[PDB]
Amino acid sequence: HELYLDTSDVVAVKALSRIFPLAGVTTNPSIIAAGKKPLDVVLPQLHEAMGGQGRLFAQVMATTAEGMVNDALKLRSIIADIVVKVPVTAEGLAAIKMLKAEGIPTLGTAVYGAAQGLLSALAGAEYVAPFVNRIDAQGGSGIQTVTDLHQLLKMHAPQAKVLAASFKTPRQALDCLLAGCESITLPLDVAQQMISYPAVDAAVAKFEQDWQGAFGRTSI
Amino acid sequence: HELYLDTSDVVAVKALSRIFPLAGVTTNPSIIAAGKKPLDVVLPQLHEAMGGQGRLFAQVMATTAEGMVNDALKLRSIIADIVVKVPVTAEGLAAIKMLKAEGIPTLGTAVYGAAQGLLSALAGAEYVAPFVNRIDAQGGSGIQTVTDLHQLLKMHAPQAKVLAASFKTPRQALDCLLAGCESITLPLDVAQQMISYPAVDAAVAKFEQDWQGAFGRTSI
Amino acid sequence: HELYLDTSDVVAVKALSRIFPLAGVTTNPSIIAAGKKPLDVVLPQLHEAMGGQGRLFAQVMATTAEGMVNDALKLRSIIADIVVKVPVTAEGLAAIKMLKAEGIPTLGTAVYGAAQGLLSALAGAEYVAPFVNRIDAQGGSGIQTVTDLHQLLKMHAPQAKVLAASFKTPRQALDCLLAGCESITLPLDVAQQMISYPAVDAAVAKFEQDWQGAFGRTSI
Amino acid sequence: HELYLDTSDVVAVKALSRIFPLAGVTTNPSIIAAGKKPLDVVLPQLHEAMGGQGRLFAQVMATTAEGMVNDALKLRSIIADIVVKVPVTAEGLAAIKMLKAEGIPTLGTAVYGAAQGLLSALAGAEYVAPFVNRIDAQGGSGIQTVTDLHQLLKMHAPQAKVLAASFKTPRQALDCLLAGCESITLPLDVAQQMISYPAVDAAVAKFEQDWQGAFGRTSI
Amino acid sequence: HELYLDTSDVVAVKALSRIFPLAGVTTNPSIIAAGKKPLDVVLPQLHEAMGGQGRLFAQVMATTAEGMVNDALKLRSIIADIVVKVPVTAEGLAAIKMLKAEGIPTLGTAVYGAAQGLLSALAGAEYVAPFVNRIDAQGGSGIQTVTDLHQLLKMHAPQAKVLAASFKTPRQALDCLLAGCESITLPLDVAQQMISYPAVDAAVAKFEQDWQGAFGRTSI
Amino acid sequence: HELYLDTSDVVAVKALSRIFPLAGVTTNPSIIAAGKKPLDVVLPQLHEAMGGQGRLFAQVMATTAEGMVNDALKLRSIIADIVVKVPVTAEGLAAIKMLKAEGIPTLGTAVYGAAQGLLSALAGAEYVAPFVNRIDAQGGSGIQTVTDLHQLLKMHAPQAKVLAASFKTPRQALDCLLAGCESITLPLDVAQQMISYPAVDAAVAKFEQDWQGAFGRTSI
Amino acid sequence: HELYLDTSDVVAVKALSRIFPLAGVTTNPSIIAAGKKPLDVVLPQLHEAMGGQGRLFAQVMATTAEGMVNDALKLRSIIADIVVKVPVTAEGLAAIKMLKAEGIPTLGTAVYGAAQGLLSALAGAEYVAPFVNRIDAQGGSGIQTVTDLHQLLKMHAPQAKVLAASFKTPRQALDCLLAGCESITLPLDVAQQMISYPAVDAAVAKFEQDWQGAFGRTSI
Amino acid sequence: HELYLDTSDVVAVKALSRIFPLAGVTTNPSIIAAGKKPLDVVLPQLHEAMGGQGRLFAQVMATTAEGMVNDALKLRSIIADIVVKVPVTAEGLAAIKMLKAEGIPTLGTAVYGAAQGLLSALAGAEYVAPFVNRIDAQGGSGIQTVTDLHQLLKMHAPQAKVLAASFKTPRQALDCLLAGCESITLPLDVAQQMISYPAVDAAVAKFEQDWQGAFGRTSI
Amino acid sequence: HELYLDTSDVVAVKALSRIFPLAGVTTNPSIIAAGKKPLDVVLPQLHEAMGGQGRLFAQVMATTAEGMVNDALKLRSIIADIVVKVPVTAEGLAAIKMLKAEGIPTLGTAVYGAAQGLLSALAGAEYVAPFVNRIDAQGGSGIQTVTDLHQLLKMHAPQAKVLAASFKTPRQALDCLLAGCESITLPLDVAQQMISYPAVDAAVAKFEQDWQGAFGRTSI
Repeated sequence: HELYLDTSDVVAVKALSRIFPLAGVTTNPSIIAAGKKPLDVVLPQLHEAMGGQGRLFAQVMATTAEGMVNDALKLRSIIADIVVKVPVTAEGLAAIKMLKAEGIPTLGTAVYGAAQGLLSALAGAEYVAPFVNRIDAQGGSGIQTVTDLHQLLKMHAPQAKVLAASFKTPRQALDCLLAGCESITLPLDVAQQMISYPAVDAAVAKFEQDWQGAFGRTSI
Repeated sequence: HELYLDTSDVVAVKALSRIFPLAGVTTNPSIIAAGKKPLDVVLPQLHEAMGGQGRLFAQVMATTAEGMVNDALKLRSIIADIVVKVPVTAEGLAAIKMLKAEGIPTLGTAVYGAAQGLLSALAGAEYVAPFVNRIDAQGGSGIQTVTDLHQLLKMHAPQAKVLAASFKTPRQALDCLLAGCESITLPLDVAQQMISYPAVDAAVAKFEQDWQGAFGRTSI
Repeated sequence: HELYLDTSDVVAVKALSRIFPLAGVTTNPSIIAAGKKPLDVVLPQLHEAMGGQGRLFAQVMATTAEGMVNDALKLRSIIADIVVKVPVTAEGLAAIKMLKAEGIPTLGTAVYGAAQGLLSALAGAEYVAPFVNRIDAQGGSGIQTVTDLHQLLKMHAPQAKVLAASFKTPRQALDCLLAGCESITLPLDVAQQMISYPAVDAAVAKFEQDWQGAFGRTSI
Repeated sequence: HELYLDTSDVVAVKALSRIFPLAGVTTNPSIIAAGKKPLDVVLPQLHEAMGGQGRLFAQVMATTAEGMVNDALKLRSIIADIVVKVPVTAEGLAAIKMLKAEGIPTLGTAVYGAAQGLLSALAGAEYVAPFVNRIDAQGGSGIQTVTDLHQLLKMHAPQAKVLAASFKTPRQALDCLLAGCESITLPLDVAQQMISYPAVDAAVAKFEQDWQGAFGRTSI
Repeated sequence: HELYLDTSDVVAVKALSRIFPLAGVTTNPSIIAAGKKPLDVVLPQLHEAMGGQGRLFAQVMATTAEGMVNDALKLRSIIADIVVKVPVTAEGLAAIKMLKAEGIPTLGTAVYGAAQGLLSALAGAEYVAPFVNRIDAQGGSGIQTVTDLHQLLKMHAPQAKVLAASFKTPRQALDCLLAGCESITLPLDVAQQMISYPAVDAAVAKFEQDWQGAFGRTSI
Repeated sequence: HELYLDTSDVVAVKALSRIFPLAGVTTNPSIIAAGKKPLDVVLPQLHEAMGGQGRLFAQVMATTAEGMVNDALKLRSIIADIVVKVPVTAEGLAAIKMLKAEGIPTLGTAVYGAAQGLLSALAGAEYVAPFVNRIDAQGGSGIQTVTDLHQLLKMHAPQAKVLAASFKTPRQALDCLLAGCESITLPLDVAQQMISYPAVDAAVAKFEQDWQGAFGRTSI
Repeated sequence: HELYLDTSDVVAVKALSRIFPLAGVTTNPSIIAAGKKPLDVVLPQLHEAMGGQGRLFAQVMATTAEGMVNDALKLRSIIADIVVKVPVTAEGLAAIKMLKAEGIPTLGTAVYGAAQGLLSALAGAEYVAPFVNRIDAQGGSGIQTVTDLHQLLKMHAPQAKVLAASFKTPRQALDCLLAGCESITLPLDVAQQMISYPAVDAAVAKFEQDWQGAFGRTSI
Repeated sequence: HELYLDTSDVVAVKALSRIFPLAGVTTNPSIIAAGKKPLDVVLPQLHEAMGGQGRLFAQVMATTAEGMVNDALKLRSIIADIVVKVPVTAEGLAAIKMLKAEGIPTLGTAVYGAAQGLLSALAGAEYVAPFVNRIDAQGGSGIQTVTDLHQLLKMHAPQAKVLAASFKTPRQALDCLLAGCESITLPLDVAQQMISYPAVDAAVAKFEQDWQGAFGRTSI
Repeated sequence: HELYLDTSDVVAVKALSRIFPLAGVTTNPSIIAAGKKPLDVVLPQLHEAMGGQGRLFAQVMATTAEGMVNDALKLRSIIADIVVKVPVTAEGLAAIKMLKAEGIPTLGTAVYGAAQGLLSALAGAEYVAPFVNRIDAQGGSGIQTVTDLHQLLKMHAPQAKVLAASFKTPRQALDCLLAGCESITLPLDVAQQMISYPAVDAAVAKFEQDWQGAFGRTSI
């Protein structure tokens, strides 16, 4: 299972990569925009922040298949083995097929339906990223979509993996993991919430109080 | 999984084969009637429009076993590796057995019931095509029939695949895929709907706007 | 239970209203556009065509809540007891509240999610119309949306009825009815398929043949 | 719950009405044909065979709404309180609405799907008769159709009752009763199997033996 | 809920009526035979053993409907308010109808199937008695039969009660009660198991030991 | 719903009756033994500790029905409206029937089975106390037993209430309430656990800091 | 999956063996009796009607295990590789063991319960034949019995196959196939029903019409 | 799957081992005591009765681990390969661990709970015997216990088999077999009921009568 | 499956290692504090207490990753093969990654949630210990958290095992085992309840009573 962070915040990635068992960081155009740094500056920083271990993902911007292949080659010239994120549209699907023939690994992104995502993997995509919370927020069911998509990949494009994305609460992430997703990517707020619990803090305090009361110190 | 288009529209096959990961094209007598081009013109054109790769399917017209065998041989003379569709009637099953002995691959078509379809597989058919929407329209459950047929094939004639057909809405297609169908064929309108979503377009546009507002353009 | 037809086809309505037990006819801007006749012509024609009894529905076009109220009055001056369809947007909801205050019955239309539909009913709408097939086509579940919405109205706004719309197959209509919808509107093709079955025609033929064989005729 | 026999066999009805708690007898054109007696001979005989209590059902033959209404008037001239069975086709539904207005009670017959049956009740029919074994035999699920239909009537047309018909086995009738059918009609063979079981016979014989062993006789 | 003992053991009934909240006693030809006293001796003895309160049941022996009516009268002349058990056969159903007309309450017995039981209720029986263990022993499901029967009575003959019988283990009785049976009749051994439990005895023992330990005494 | 504490600890009753909305206090022979005070001391103390309102329960010790009735009379002379707990054994049932005849309200205790519990209710008991944790601890399902018993009472002895008891953890109590128990009794440790949560304490703390940071104090 | 016909109709077997993918034919004493020809005549004829291929099955008549072993030898002397059918009684099970030791394949028949059926498999039987419609007719559940038996064989005697028998409707056969039966035998009417559907004939007719309208003939 | 008889009746084991496919015989102290013959007489007789094949089981009587090991040695000296039944108590578990080390195969008996059963397997037992009817009779669920226990063995101690025991009805045995029990032991009465059915007898009779009417006799 | 005791009580461990099939002993700060002996004393005592076999666990006390690695080394200097328990907090996850790098096996403890526990396993932990009763006490579901966690490990970090902990009743332990936990640790009170049952004692006592009555003694 591959655990990613969904960020362009370099300091934070360095800090958190000491703590989480990270496979990498994922970026998209809004996340890069919010971080304000260009791709040829931020992607090398992110790579270094994880100590050179850790895969990166980044997204094409062009609107035609040909244009998307060009963006892919420019991303690959910034990070040699980066996975290229292609939105699963008509032109996107065509681009994924072309990038497949070129041997450039892809992720099919902006997935709002299971069938849509299955198509991206049949076209060659190695990862498929449904936008869980966008589906949830727009009256759907992000979790049914992810559940359906994972089943479809496993039955019909078994080499492709679900990389679940777009999260406002850890419950969503938990539900995706229970559906069997082989990869996930968390924004910083959800990831910090996932390792910080008042009940856990109280259990540790209690262990410390009982040790203190019996041996007169909180150390071993 | 083998994704097929259910059509005799050559130009549209050419444009879409660049986008979808097609395994080929299916035709039936109605679909051929609609294109108004005879078999010996349209099938070669369809073969070409997908670069000579991918299977074609086409259906017999005769009513007797022997007549259907003769139709199969006529079809094979036009496209040497074509898969021959045979309606699953009494004479149809007889024909399917005959063609199996001749080494000619068949598909049991016009399947309105799960047992009916299984009989076509036990007789030698390599594909079985239930008419999902016809079953739905006529007061049954297309999806239950498909669910059942896939199970019956996997348990009892495991060399045969379901080729789900007859569709008015992508949901029907999704549900067939969720039920494990190893192949499927889509009319052009349903396929186009399966890759075009307002929510996805709106997501892409948001990615563009954010990139614009940060960097001043929408490329790279 | 109130059964409607979703159409601007006047000849078809008159003919079908002697067959189906209609509560009325629903229209929307696309349906009106396709019939080509303006509102002040078709709406009276449709009212007469169905017997001068039963409800009509028609839709505002304006973008602001104040504009939508104006449209409601324009609709009422053509058909005095007409139900005004209002898309369930922000401005739409403000318009529903104003129209509830004016004593003018509304329907909340262009509903793609269950909570959204519930808001229209809480604002004052008497009917709420989910676009079943649109939701199906766009990768969601129209039936789950309808199921949820009906539950929500019964629990939380029990005076409001679901009016299920947007159908490509009778199965979708069946499932809406099984989920409890107290009204529904069918396009003509789905409606005709709902009363025409090969298996039924064959039953009736057999009854006629058997009667023929025993009494030398086909009449009573 | 109304229990009917589906027969034109007068001798049998008279024998079996002594045993079964019958509400009446249903007929159809095939059942009447098989008995070879015309309607004006057999309906009064059937009415008498069950002691002049309990309802009779018989079916129109005509093809137009107007003809079906005349047929209904003829049947009523023979049996003044008879329920008129109308096939649920387009012209049939038109006939049912007309007979509603004439105050003549109807049953919607030849139902092969749930939506179909419900339309008949919304048109005015008091009973709706799905053909269970016909649905079963033709690849559907007779029980699901009946289960669905009964729900639809309870929710949407609560004045109407399902009258389940067409049985080859008691299990079918059982499942119809469990789905909640407020009436049912049984052919003679299935009805007889419903009251004769080897296990029961063996229990009754055992009682007699034990009795005899203790008291020297099998009476009292 | 009416709780009965299934026995002719007069001494045991006197002892147990003091302990169980009994509605009465059920008998059948095998149980009467096992007790060896004739009906005109045991029945009044059983009646007295319960303080002259509580319903009795006893079974007819004759094989014709007319004969069973006479048995019913003989039993009523021994115990005036006795409920008459009639095996649910063709002649039994006949008898049940005639006894309904006489105003003599009946129970349909030797029920091995749900539909069979419903018929007895539709004919007039106030109680219906499935032979649970008999059904279980002969490769069916006695609890399924009971569950189905109760549902069938509640829907279709709501004045009739299930009186579940034939038990080899308290688990069968529990399941019958959970299924809703409004009455039940236990053999002595199963009834005694229902109120004697090692875990209960150890809980009572424990209470006593704690009381001893604190107060030097086991009385209050 | 009636919530009780299961204890003879007057200090704790006084403290917790201020906090919980108690209907009263339950005692059993082990609970009394552990408090070491005789019944004529502790029962009036407990009564006073809850404000002189709410119900008390105490348990008999005799092993015969007559002895148990005597124990009941003594208890009532100590506390005039006390509910008398009778272990549900053979003699216990007899005693419950007797106490019903005296107009003294009883509770059936030491219930390790659903059917045993039901018998106590049929005999006259107003409360039935299954030993949830004893059943759990001894390899059954206390929750299944409670679930079953509540349903049996509601179907068959609707005047009686389950009073769930014997808990080591709040989850057990929670599940009893979810099963519909109309009353329950908590030992002290579980009751305290049910109102003290680290996560709640953290939320209140956070509310205080936010208030502080904005208004320079933690008071209102 | 082995599909068989349940018949002694030589002519029909010859006709139907051209259509169905048969593994052979089954017979039983009633089927042989109905066709009137003795075993030494009909069995070789049935063998010939299938062109020397496909298994045959026939049944012993003897009361005793030794007698059944003899009958098994007279049968093998008529058809060398015939599978011998043995009713699953006490003596039948004794015989199944003997024939297992002698290397003569058997089928346990007249199975009305799953336990019973399993026993026959453990004793040696390669096939087990539940009588599906007999169980349905007599108030049980033929399908549950079959579902249980298949699971029992796959868990506890994995070399033995269910061969489902006794059908009055295709639905029953279907449900046996869905439960996983590795063999099935159908009476002629059910098998004919399984390949003739009005909806299928109507789909074929429409293919012909569309083809006619476009190309001016119905032939390819 | 290993089928055992639960008995010390030597004559009965001889007759029934001809009929059932027995893997052996189980005994316990109550069963041995009822037969009134000491271990060293009856064990060799049961061995001889099944014909020298067949595993025997017998139970230790001592209260301490050490004594139970001596009892094991004495049993093994009567029957060299006997499997030794040890009650799953504290001292029993200790004995099971000792006997594992000695290479003496054990069965953990008197199991009334799943966890208990598992512990015995983890300690070394090859079989675990839940007391199904005892659990049922004492207000639990024997089948649930067995279902759970089997799952626990297959997950956590896959060498160990469940040997289900204590039956009053065949349904209990059927349900243990459906839950996957790899062995089972039946008392004589329940075993005999499992091969004798009125419905089966009546099927055999009908086959005989049909054969008679066609060929003048009942023999082949 | 690995069964542990959760205790620092050396004498009890010596006595219980003879009964239970223990894989070892788990400690934590509160458990060590309760026993009042320092780590360097009690841990060698516990290791001896189980005859020098079997694994041990103990917990770090430091608040920082660096400190936790140091404690780990102290712990390892006392017992060489000890498994180090680290609480799953931010610093704890960091510590676990470092410890995986040192080749020191770890367990993630104070797990109050499924996703939290999966992170520890992904960081390198070999065991993950949910606090079942703490989650249950604090208003969640301890069983659901374990069920989820085990699924997560089995799908996403399959080298890691659940070691369930924190029990107040045997039911909780049973359910964790049914969810498939590959290891468990029981406090002394719960473990003793798991091997002591009144029902079992009563069944053994009945065995001795029957044995005595037939052979004049309670020994073999």
